[PDB]
Amino acid sequence: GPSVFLFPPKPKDTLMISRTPEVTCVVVDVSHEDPEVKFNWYVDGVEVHNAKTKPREEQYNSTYRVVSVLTVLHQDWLNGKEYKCKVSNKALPAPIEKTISKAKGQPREPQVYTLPPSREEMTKNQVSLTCLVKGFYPSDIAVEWRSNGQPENNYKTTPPVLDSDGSFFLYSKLTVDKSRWQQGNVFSCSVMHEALHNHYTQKSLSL
Amino acid sequence: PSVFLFPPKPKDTLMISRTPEVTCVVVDVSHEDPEVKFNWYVDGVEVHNAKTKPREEQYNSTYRVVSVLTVLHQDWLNGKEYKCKVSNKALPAPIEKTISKAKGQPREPQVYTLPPSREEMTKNQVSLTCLVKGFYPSDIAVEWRSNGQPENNYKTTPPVLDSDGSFFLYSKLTVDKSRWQQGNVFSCSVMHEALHNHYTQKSLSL
Amino acid sequence: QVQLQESGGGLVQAGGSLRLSCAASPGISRYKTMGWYRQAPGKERSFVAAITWGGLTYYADSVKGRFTVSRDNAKNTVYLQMNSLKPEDTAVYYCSVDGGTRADPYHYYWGQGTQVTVSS
Amino acid sequence: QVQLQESGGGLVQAGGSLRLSCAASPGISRYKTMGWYRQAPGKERSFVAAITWGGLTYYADSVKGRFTVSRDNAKNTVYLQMNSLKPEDTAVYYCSVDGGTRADPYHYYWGQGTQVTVSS
Ligand SMILES: *[C@@H]1O[C@H](CO)[C@@H](O[C@@H]2O[C@H](CO)[C@@H](O[C@@H]3O[C@H](CO[C@H]4O[C@H](CO)[C@@H](O)[C@H](O)[C@@H]4O[C@@H]4O[C@H](CO)[C@@H](O)[C@H](O)[C@H]4NC(C)=O)[C@@H](O)[C@H](O[C@H]4O[C@H](CO)[C@@H](O)[C@H](O)[C@@H]4O[C@@H]4O[C@H](CO)[C@@H](O)[C@H](O)[C@H]4NC(C)=O)[C@@H]3O)[C@H](O)[C@H]2NC(C)=O)[C@H](O)[C@H]1NC(C)=O
Ligand SMILES: *[C@@H]1O[C@H](CO)[C@@H](O[C@@H]2O[C@H](CO)[C@@H](O[C@@H]3O[C@H](CO[C@H]4O[C@H](CO)[C@@H](O)[C@H](O)[C@@H]4O[C@@H]4O[C@H](CO)[C@@H](O)[C@H](O)[C@H]4NC(C)=O)[C@@H](O)[C@H](O[C@H]4O[C@H](CO)[C@@H](O)[C@H](O)[C@@H]4O[C@@H]4O[C@H](CO)[C@@H](O)[C@H](O)[C@H]4NC(C)=O)[C@@H]3O)[C@H](O)[C@H]2NC(C)=O)[C@H](O)[C@H]1NC(C)=O
Repeated sequence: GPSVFLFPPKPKDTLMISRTPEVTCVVVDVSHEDPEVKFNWYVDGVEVHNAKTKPREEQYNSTYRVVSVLTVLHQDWLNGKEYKCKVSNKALPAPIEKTISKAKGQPREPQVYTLPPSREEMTKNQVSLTCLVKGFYPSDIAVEWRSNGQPENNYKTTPPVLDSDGSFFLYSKLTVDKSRWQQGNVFSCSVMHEALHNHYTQKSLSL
Repeated sequence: PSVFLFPPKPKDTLMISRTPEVTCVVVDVSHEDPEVKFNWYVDGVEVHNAKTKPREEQYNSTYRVVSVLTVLHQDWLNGKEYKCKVSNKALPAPIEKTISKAKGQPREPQVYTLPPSREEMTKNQVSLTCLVKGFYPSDIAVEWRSNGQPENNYKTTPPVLDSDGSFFLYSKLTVDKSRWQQGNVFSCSVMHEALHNHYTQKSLSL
Repeated sequence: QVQLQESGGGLVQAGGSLRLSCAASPGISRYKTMGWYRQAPGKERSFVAAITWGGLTYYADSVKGRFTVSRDNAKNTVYLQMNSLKPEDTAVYYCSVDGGTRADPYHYYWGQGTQVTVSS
Repeated sequence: QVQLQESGGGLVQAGGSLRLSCAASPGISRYKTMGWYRQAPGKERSFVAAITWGGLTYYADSVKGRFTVSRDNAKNTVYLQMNSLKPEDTAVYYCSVDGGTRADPYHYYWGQGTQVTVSS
């Protein structure tokens, strides 16, 4: 039987006013004898109609996959607003309804610390610049690296992990060429999360 | 029915004092066909040493059966490659799953310890950081040690894929700032197959 | 269509007993978990009990030891036996056909609800 | 009580052509995707082509441009047209009924296999 999955917006989309948060309803395992499927949407049990359904898209396994995208008037998701996707199909006895909302509970602010490379690491041609982001909730976050204001490309970030206190932390490692680090270049870790003032913060880091 | 094959735990394959297991989980076994049968292959030679637990009903009223096979520890380290075959009368042909250690030149970890940033001591608890980077394959184990007794209150990120094809992770130890200030020596200990004696420690104190 | 028609509600004083039962339309409950949920005014609907097709039972801590869920698989009806009823147990009780996990369930169908109120 | 019977293999010299065909039992292929796989002596089975019931085709890069998979849904038969054959194309060729993902397929039925040899 056909199955339904409901996906949240991306953290960045809800944090920037310059970006469109979307909620996505995916129907897989749609069969060939009855291609047609509903989409009906509810933000808090009141029916909306702003949703965009794409045409059904055949798959390797010879089942269909249908996607419906609802764009959220950004402040709603960010407010704990609750979103419901409901799908029925001639191959379904009764419709399937799935619900999604922002993680429920008290937002806790992240804490941003930058760490110089270890004194050993300078025997290497590239040193690691570290940003520790800890104490935050919910897990949704965005972290980027910047130098002189302009972006920085050569960084990687861990997935959010659960600390024993019930909150999350991650680390961000930016790899720079040791010369760039030693010449007194100032590097900057930038983190976005809803519990921050202005939804935003930096911490700087230099020799 | 769906089938999932899980590797042994890194620790267990790294220390001789521990036994590595390979685990085959079958979910969505229905009540019309409670029967599930398992075939195991160590590099295409069928084995029969495996332990099947009796099936155990789940909250959703499907069954879940798990079969556990034990590895001649060096075998997982020697890249022996494992195949689970699941037969069930609701499936026309079996489901077969395979798993092994990542192949390619093993690269040694590089272990750096980092003091907490000072903006952090406004807290009663400060974080001590261990960067393990440059390692390959991803199977690894990290612990925190002080005075020989372990440290319980640490967390470690999953290994992340770096651009050069090697892995890194971080390990965070939380101690009471009083502990950090008294000159207590804290120890980051990592095990990984490219290390000498499969082992190295890296210590750090104010 | 599928129905889940419940019965046996009413009023009892504290420490009494009552047997809720909930009949399923044919087929719909077969091989699936049947659960009980109850809702007090000013609170959410909340979990009470559930029994798998194979007879495994799960209880909310609030009610362990005092309620007993059971099932007649052949007639498509599930039962909740309430003992040591305390004033906190006042609510509408809805029966369900359930999937997913115990910590994170999925609710296929709901019955239309019975009131059970225990006066002090 | 044969399912998936392939036919039309044989021997061909380099640059020649051959049309493999595979007839399915009634029912087993309907609404399901059919694939071709080949196994050379000294190597394991590997993917060649597949066509979904709605007519979407997939190829390994080894044979893209050179092989053409096609399907007569009403006859329950799938065809593989091999053109400009080169000596690697020698192998046992199997047709399948497939599910799952391209990267991780699941094989409902297998044909019994036909040998295809491409001379110098
Ligand atoms: C009825 O109720 C059942 C139980 O209540 C429920 O069973 C659940 O079924 C789902 C699948 O439907 C299954 O999900 C899989 O879980 C994999 C990880 O399971 C781990 O970790 C989870 C927590 O994340 C635990 O819940 C599990 O118990 C299991 O724990 C591990 O157990 C072993 C054995 O003891 C230990 O050694 C481990 O240490 C321990 N670790 C942890 C962390 O718990 C998950 O990885 C699977 O994902 C893969 O498939 C997905 C698609 O379904 C992909 O999105 C995803 O990327 C993965 O793809 C895989 O990637 C691998 C690496 O690249 C490849 O090698 C694989 O080939 C590839 N698989 C593919 C492509 O298919 C997967 O989501 C649950 O684990 C299972 N729960 C339990 C308890 O068994 C039934 O679904 C319910 N059914 C119904 C109808 O209601
Ligand atoms: C035919 O071929 C089809 C196409 O390949 C195939 O469709 C696939 O079907 C499987 C299961 O039937 C489905 O698996 C689910 O995947 C969930 C995550 O999907 C993401 O990410 C994967 C990669 O991991 C991608 O492959 C998916 O496309 C999807 O991508 C996302 O898409 C959205 C919208 O486009 C994007 O915005 C996202 O960014 C993007 N993410 C990416 C790319 O990473 C996975 O989470 C599901 O697991 C959950 O349910 C399981 C039970 O079914 C549990 O075991 C498991 O623990 C998870 O539980 C959920 O946990 C939540 C908490 O976080 C709870 O809130 C939920 O209630 C709980 N759900 C439960 C319990 O049901 C699940 O594994 C594939 O995604 C899907 N692929 C595609 C491309 O559609 C068909 O299966 C094939 N059919 C046949 C017959 O062969």
